[PDB]
Amino acid sequence: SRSVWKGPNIVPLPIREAMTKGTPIRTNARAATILPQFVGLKFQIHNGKEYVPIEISEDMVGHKLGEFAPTRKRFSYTQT
Amino acid sequence: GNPDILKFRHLKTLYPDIEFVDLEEQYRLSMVEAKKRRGKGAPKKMKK
Amino acid sequence: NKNMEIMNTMNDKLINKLLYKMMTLKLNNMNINKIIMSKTINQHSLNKLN
Amino acid sequence: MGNFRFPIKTKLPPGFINARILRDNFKRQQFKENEILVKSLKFIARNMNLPTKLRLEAQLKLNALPNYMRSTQIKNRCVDSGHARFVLSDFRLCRYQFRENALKGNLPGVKKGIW
Amino acid sequence: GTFNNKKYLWSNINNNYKLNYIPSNHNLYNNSNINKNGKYNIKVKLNFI
RNA sequence: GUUACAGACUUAAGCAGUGGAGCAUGUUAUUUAAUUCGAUAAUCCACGACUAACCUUACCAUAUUUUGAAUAUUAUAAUAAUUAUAAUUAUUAUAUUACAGGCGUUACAUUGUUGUCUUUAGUUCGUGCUGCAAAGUUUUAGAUUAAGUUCAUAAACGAACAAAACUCCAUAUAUAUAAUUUUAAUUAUAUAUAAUUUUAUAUUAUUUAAUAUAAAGAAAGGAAUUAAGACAAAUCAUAAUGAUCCUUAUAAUAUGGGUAAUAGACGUGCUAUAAUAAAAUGAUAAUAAAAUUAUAUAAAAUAUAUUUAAUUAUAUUUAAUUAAUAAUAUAAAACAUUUUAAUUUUUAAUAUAUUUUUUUAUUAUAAAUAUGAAUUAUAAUCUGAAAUUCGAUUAUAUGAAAAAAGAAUUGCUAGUAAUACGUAAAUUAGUAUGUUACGGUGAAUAUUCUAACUGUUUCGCACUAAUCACUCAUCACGCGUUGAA
Ligand SMILES: [Mg+2]
Ligand SMILES: [Mg+2]
Ligand SMILES: [Mg+2]
Ligand SMILES: [Mg+2]
Ligand SMILES: [Mg+2]
Ligand SMILES: [Mg+2]
Ligand SMILES: [Mg+2]
Ligand SMILES: [Mg+2]
Ligand SMILES: [Mg+2]
Ligand SMILES: [Mg+2]
Ligand SMILES: [Mg+2]
Ligand SMILES: [Mg+2]
Ligand SMILES: [Mg+2]
Ligand SMILES: [Mg+2]
Ligand SMILES: [Mg+2]
Ligand SMILES: [Mg+2]
Ligand SMILES: [Mg+2]
Ligand SMILES: [Mg+2]
Ligand SMILES: [Mg+2]
Ligand SMILES: [Mg+2]
Ligand SMILES: [Mg+2]
Ligand SMILES: [Mg+2]
Ligand SMILES: [Mg+2]
Ligand SMILES: [Mg+2]
Ligand SMILES: [Mg+2]
Ligand SMILES: [Mg+2]
Ligand SMILES: [Mg+2]
Ligand SMILES: [Mg+2]
Ligand SMILES: [Mg+2]
Ligand SMILES: [Mg+2]
Ligand SMILES: [Mg+2]
Ligand SMILES: [Mg+2]
Repeated sequence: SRSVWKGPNIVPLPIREAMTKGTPIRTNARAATILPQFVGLKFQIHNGKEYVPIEISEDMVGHKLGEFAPTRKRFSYTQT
Repeated sequence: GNPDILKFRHLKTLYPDIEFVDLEEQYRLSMVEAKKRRGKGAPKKMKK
Repeated sequence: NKNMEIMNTMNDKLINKLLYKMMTLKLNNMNINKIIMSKTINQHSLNKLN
Repeated sequence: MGNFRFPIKTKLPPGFINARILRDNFKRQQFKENEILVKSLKFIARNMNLPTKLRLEAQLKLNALPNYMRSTQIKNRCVDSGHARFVLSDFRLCRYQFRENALKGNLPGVKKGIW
Repeated sequence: GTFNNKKYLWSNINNNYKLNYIPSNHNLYNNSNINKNGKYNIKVKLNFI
């Protein structure tokens, strides 16, 4: 849910256990909005191929998790 | 569609007297038999 | 209602196949008399199908 | 499991069966089954007046609903073939397949567009 | 024989087209049985004056 | 890599474009875990695909299914319907093999279908006749037509698939029907009739045929149809089938990612580069058509953006109608007033006056804008369960390039092109710069020279799976034979 009313996007996670004991949260959500309730929790967000380790700072609070796991590789040209 | 529609199976149920022939099925069976004969039959399925 | 009409024409098409299947008989695995049939024509009056 | 592809035992549609068709049909059936419930959950979620905790719970429930409850997941296949491109709704058929049927006279009132 | 109709050529009766592409008098059809070698079919087309 | 003519959007005029700019979209290449697969000269490149968020999808990562979607065979058991506590059947369950399944590979195995030659005029068959015959004539002297199309002449006379015609749209007229509140009778729709127009006077060439004139008529288009053969043209990804390969995997399900990656390149489009052209406004609402609305169309009106209100965009809530009745929807260009930088080709202070929405005088007013809308920042809204990769709006800012475009190149002869003229639907939950359709306003030009490409034709032909034809010699590899010595 983008629109301010109805928001924000929420997904079920193993949050409380992570908060108690530093066990990273392997998310395959990528469309869950980051919340104030998880800043300083270690997330392992899916990238299509491999799960990506991220520590959620206070600057990330508005954004989605998938925004920090870049799916495509950085393009180059083989100059032949 | 309507999943309960008459099939060839039923055309034996409704009219046992008439020995019907499903042609496509028969053809398939003949093909299978031919495959078996010439060593191109399906391999036996694993169970485990 | 065009949905209903579509459903009816589907049914008709399915019945045609069934009829085709029926048309071929067997006689104790001796003779297989294949009765040829035309494509069916389905007449949908308000009262009755024919 | 082994005995069926999907959780619920649904019937096969008559005539042309295909894997994709099978998948779609089942999905449609599940949508039909759980249509009212989904609507109710949506209503509970998108409510300014109701308690917020309840709306959150409803939203969570909606999120947790499976692939086969989703209306958006349904895709209109061809019924004669199993194609899913240029599928005309007025005769649930693919473009080429529709044309083939039309020229034969299978369609109830369709004919060549001469002007 | 022939596939033109001469009843329409010199009289008040006009030809009409079935599904706007088959002259009424014509009737075309095919049926495709599978062989040992593969698929084949058999077009038939009659005229009927 | 030949001869001769004839043809048309072929060329020539003409009108508008492409090629430069930015964006869109397809393709290429390269990248990538995957960028699914095909189309790739004319006859690919908004093509298959009339909408890639998930799905669709076929691709990839990680998980997990193994008789699975079917049909049949063989057994145990359970429930329900029917009969008069038993039985008959139908199903389900657990298994049991044959298998099922495969968008895996080959349209150089096929089907069907399609593209191009092609609305081009060719393609053949009888009986007769000619030639020992394969064959030829018919199927063409010469002309003509859009045309194996009629003339004519001819050992021919007929006949077929093509051409034409019947067909559809549109037109004119007549009849019927519609209690002229479903009204638009200025209509709609069934049935006819109508033209491939007719007649006559003359002027050129030989009874006719082109020009002109006249009188009679509403009489003038578009669509579908694209033969035989060929291109081993396209499709095994609409679908089906042959052969072949996979069967705990090349079959099946879920979660995410990808198909949207970006050096250069190539098509198609869209928007532009301002005054024979852009913007504000226009409620006794200037003027259309065609089509959609029970997987809906959404009117009026309230609220917010926004001090009036209108406009535009959302929200609120559903009036009406599943439709000649209501809604989508007051069509838009047009036409009219106003404004418009480049432009000291204007403004504003004074006077000035029979140009007063204005004039004159004297003072001051000193290469991208008040063009364009790419790119980006923030805030909202919409659809959906979900908008990060990856959707659509609105607002406040941001305001690149671009100064009518090199060689070259595309479409179009009339209701056509053109149009800063708008309208609709198909595909959607949601998004069209695409597609398919509708009307509105409406032109300019014109045939003689040459390239090509279709017809038919001249001459040639050692080709006949027919020029991707056939074919010549050395050199290289083996096995003979016969010379020289
Ligand atoms: Mg869908
Ligand atoms: Mg030109
Ligand atoms: Mg360029
Ligand atoms: Mg350009
Ligand atoms: Mg591709
Ligand atoms: Mg190919
Ligand atoms: Mg195109
Ligand atoms: Mg998926
Ligand atoms: Mg696969
Ligand atoms: Mg098989
Ligand atoms: Mg073919
Ligand atoms: Mg000839
Ligand atoms: Mg001949
Ligand atoms: Mg009236
Ligand atoms: Mg014709
Ligand atoms: Mg042909
Ligand atoms: Mg081929
Ligand atoms: Mg080929
Ligand atoms: Mg095959
Ligand atoms: Mg393939
Ligand atoms: Mg298939
Ligand atoms: Mg698999
Ligand atoms: Mg693409
Ligand atoms: Mg301008
Ligand atoms: Mg108006
Ligand atoms: Mg309104
Ligand atoms: Mg109305
Ligand atoms: Mg501007
Ligand atoms: Mg510049
Ligand atoms: Mg503009
Ligand atoms: Mg127009
Ligand atoms: Mg010719």
